[PDB]
Amino acid sequence: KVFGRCELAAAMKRHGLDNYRGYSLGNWVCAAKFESNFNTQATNRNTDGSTDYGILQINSRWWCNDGRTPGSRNLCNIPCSALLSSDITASVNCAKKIVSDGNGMNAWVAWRNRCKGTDVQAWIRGCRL
Ligand code: NA
Repeated sequence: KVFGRCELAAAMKRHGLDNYRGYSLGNWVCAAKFESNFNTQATNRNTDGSTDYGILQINSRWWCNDGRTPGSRNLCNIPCSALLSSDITASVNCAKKIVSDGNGMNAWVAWRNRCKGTDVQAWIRGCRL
Protein backbone atom coordinates (compact mmCIF):
# COMPACT_ATOMS: atom_id res chain seq x y z
CA LYS A 1 0.00 0.00 0.00
CA VAL A 2 1.11 3.60 -0.84
CA PHE A 3 -0.45 5.87 1.83
CA GLY A 4 -1.22 9.54 1.29
CA ARG A 5 0.63 11.92 3.63
CA CYS A 6 -2.42 12.83 5.85
CA GLU A 7 -3.63 9.16 5.61
CA LEU A 8 -0.29 7.90 7.05
CA ALA A 9 -0.34 10.74 9.67
CA ALA A 10 -3.80 9.50 10.80
CA ALA A 11 -2.68 5.82 10.84
CA MET A 12 0.46 6.69 12.96
CA LYS A 13 -1.77 8.71 15.37
CA ARG A 14 -4.41 5.93 15.72
CA HIS A 15 -1.46 3.56 16.61
CA GLY A 16 -0.09 6.04 19.26
CA LEU A 17 3.11 7.10 17.40
CA ASP A 18 2.20 10.83 17.73
CA ASN A 19 4.62 12.40 20.26
CA TYR A 20 5.88 8.87 21.13
CA ARG A 21 9.22 9.30 23.05
CA GLY A 22 8.72 13.08 22.33
CA TYR A 23 8.69 12.82 18.50
CA SER A 24 5.88 14.89 16.93
CA LEU A 25 3.78 13.16 14.22
CA GLY A 26 5.57 15.22 11.48
CA ASN A 27 8.90 13.60 12.53
CA TRP A 28 7.38 10.06 11.85
CA VAL A 29 5.71 11.17 8.49
CA CYS A 30 8.97 12.78 7.37
CA ALA A 31 10.92 9.53 8.32
CA ALA A 32 8.40 7.39 6.40
CA LYS A 33 8.51 9.77 3.35
CA PHE A 34 12.31 9.35 2.98
CA GLU A 35 12.63 5.71 4.09
CA SER A 36 9.81 4.21 1.95
CA ASN A 37 8.04 7.13 0.16
CA PHE A 38 5.00 5.83 2.15
CA ASN A 39 5.14 2.41 0.43
CA THR A 40 4.43 -0.40 2.97
CA GLN A 41 6.06 -2.91 0.51
CA ALA A 42 9.47 -1.08 0.29
CA THR A 43 12.54 -3.40 0.77
CA ASN A 44 16.23 -2.36 0.48
CA ARG A 45 19.26 -4.70 0.75
CA ASN A 46 22.02 -3.17 2.92
CA THR A 47 25.71 -3.71 1.84
CA ASP A 48 26.05 -5.93 5.01
CA GLY A 49 23.39 -8.36 3.59
CA SER A 50 20.71 -7.28 6.10
CA THR A 51 17.45 -5.90 4.52
CA ASP A 52 15.24 -2.91 5.53
CA TYR A 53 11.45 -3.58 5.47
CA GLY A 54 8.39 -1.38 5.11
CA ILE A 55 7.25 2.25 5.60
CA LEU A 56 10.03 2.70 8.24
CA GLN A 57 12.77 0.51 6.61
CA ILE A 58 13.22 -1.56 9.82
CA ASN A 59 16.45 -3.59 9.54
CA SER A 60 16.70 -7.43 9.75
CA ARG A 61 20.17 -6.86 11.47
CA TRP A 62 18.45 -6.27 14.90
CA TRP A 63 14.66 -6.03 14.68
CA CYS A 64 12.85 -8.67 12.49
CA ASN A 65 13.59 -12.22 11.24
CA ASP A 66 14.09 -12.68 7.46
CA GLY A 67 16.08 -15.96 7.84
CA ARG A 68 18.95 -14.58 5.64
CA THR A 69 20.81 -12.15 7.98
CA PRO A 70 23.56 -14.29 9.63
CA GLY A 71 24.14 -13.30 13.27
CA SER A 72 21.14 -10.94 13.44
CA ARG A 73 18.61 -10.63 16.28
CA ASN A 74 14.79 -10.38 16.00
CA LEU A 75 14.18 -7.91 18.89
CA CYS A 76 10.61 -7.07 17.69
CA ASN A 77 9.86 -10.93 17.58
CA ILE A 78 8.23 -10.71 14.08
CA PRO A 79 8.96 -11.95 10.57
CA CYS A 80 10.27 -8.96 8.48
CA SER A 81 7.37 -9.79 6.03
CA ALA A 82 4.86 -8.59 8.77
CA LEU A 83 6.55 -5.17 8.24
CA LEU A 84 5.24 -5.06 4.59
CA SER A 85 1.49 -5.37 5.56
CA SER A 86 -0.94 -2.66 4.33
CA ASP A 87 -1.78 -2.43 8.08
CA ILE A 88 1.10 -0.51 9.80
CA THR A 89 0.47 -1.92 13.37
CA ALA A 90 3.48 -4.31 13.43
CA SER A 91 5.75 -1.53 11.89
CA VAL A 92 4.51 1.00 14.53
CA ASN A 93 5.00 -1.55 17.41
CA CYS A 94 8.62 -2.30 16.25
CA ALA A 95 9.43 1.45 15.61
CA LYS A 96 8.34 2.17 19.25
CA LYS A 97 11.06 -0.34 20.36
CA ILE A 98 13.68 1.13 17.95
CA VAL A 99 13.07 4.77 19.07
CA SER A 100 13.28 3.69 22.82
CA ASP A 101 16.65 1.87 22.27
CA GLY A 102 18.54 5.09 23.31
CA ASN A 103 19.39 7.15 20.14
CA GLY A 104 15.77 8.31 19.42
CA MET A 105 15.00 8.72 15.71
CA ASN A 106 18.80 8.92 14.83
CA ALA A 107 18.32 5.09 14.39
CA TRP A 108 16.70 6.16 11.07
CA VAL A 109 19.72 7.63 9.18
CA ALA A 110 17.29 9.28 6.61
CA TRP A 111 15.51 11.00 9.56
CA ARG A 112 18.87 12.36 10.88
CA ASN A 113 20.00 13.57 7.43
CA ARG A 114 16.66 14.81 5.94
CA CYS A 115 14.09 15.46 8.80
CA LYS A 116 16.03 16.31 11.99
CA GLY A 117 15.81 20.06 12.82
CA THR A 118 13.66 20.80 9.71
CA ASP A 119 10.08 22.14 9.78
CA VAL A 120 8.59 18.57 10.18
CA GLN A 121 5.13 20.07 11.07
CA ALA A 122 4.81 20.78 7.25
CA TRP A 123 4.39 16.96 6.82
CA ILE A 124 1.05 17.14 8.77
CA ARG A 125 -0.04 20.62 7.47
CA GLY A 126 -3.74 20.66 6.45
CA CYS A 127 -4.25 17.07 7.81
CA ARG A 128 -7.58 16.63 9.68
CA LEU A 129 -6.06 14.89 12.76
NA1 NA B 1 17.18 -10.77 12.09
